[PDB]
Amino acid sequence: TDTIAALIADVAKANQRLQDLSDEVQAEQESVNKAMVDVETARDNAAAAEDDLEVSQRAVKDANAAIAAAQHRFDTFAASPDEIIATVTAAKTLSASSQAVMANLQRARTERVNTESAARLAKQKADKAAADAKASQDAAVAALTETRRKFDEQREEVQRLAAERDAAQARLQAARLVAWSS
Amino acid sequence: KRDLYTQIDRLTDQRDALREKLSAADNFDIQVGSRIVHDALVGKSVVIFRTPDAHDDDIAAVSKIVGQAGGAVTATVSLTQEFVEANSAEKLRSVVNSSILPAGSQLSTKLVDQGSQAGDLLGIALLSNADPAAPTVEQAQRDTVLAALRETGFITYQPRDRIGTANATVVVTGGALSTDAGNQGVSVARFAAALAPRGSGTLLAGRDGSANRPAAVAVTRADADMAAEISTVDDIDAEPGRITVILALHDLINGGHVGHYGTGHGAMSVTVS
Repeated sequence: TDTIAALIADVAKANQRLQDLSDEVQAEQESVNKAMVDVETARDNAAAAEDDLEVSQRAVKDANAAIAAAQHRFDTFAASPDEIIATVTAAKTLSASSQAVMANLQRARTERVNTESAARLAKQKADKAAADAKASQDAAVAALTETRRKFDEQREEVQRLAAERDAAQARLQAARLVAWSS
Repeated sequence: KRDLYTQIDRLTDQRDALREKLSAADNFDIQVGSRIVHDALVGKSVVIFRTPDAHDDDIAAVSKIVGQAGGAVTATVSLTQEFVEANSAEKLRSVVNSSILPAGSQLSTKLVDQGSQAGDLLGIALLSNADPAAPTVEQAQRDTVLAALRETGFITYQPRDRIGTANATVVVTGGALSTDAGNQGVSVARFAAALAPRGSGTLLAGRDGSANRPAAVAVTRADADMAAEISTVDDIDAEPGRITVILALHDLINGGHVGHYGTGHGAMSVTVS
């Protein structure tokens, strides 16, 4: 069993495994690079979805303030005998107009709240895609280091076997010369 | 006739005979109630809303008949006096038009009164849209809407935890309103109308006298828009009225047919056909 032809075939089988592990390391390094890019695009989308949410939140803040400012005019307006009959007459004359102004502002406010609601869902989806992109980059990095350690382990086994084949071939050429000289 | 004594006795005997016939008629209806509503709500769920003037015995009768129909009651939400009086309208709308609106859900932008907006948000939280494209609201999302409306004093609810989604809804009121409490009719009629598109049908049920203004049932029947959006019952205080809540809820869930039932003003018939 301990023939040089068998030892050479053993190095050839070990070296084929080493070649396969090298091929897997290169392919998995490409996966880590692809995943690294996907993380950056998903993080950009999540940052852009946060800007859309901040813009919509500010618009809600403005719409709420416009309703408060309309209510403040109506309240300050309401706040002498003939002068109080005149205040009530004026307020009752503009009452339905004040209701229509307020209804318009309330509808505008709900429309901004609906835009923010859609944006909140888009922010949650973008964050979930950014977290899923990181989960893939982490699963690819961990798979690459596992193939890299199997590769390092196989490279040392191939070096050990090739050193044995080289030493046996060196002993064969030396033994052939000692026999040939006699 | 000038025989006043014999008229009183004859009228007392006639009234007493009708009272006996009526007690028997109501006992007949209680005893066959489960036969009438058999399979009317099988696989379906109902969320109950009640106003401060609604009677506990009506809520309990509706909830018992839902069970007889093969259905379930997900919760009984009590609309507080702070909600129905409509004097906290802006506080209400600032709660509804906030981040409590489940992410991605859209509030209706048509009617902006506090009744319509509260029913629209509670319809999102507690009902299942007949449209599969609409969002499925999570348990945590529903609880958020409920706790915000309960901390601000608009609603009270049982059970306090793990409330499920409902197919249809009943809004239960009392009878006649005093003219000074007229705001309660409009706010509850609009509240009930805004729940109609959020699920598979809303029935607004009131006790005798609810078919008269300013009560919610009368406000609904007199408004062409609301009279076309929700069904009504004006005699929930009586057993035929309680059975009709379930029979007309069946019609809404299976076909969407709207009707106005009872013995009062604007009622098209006593019950479904």
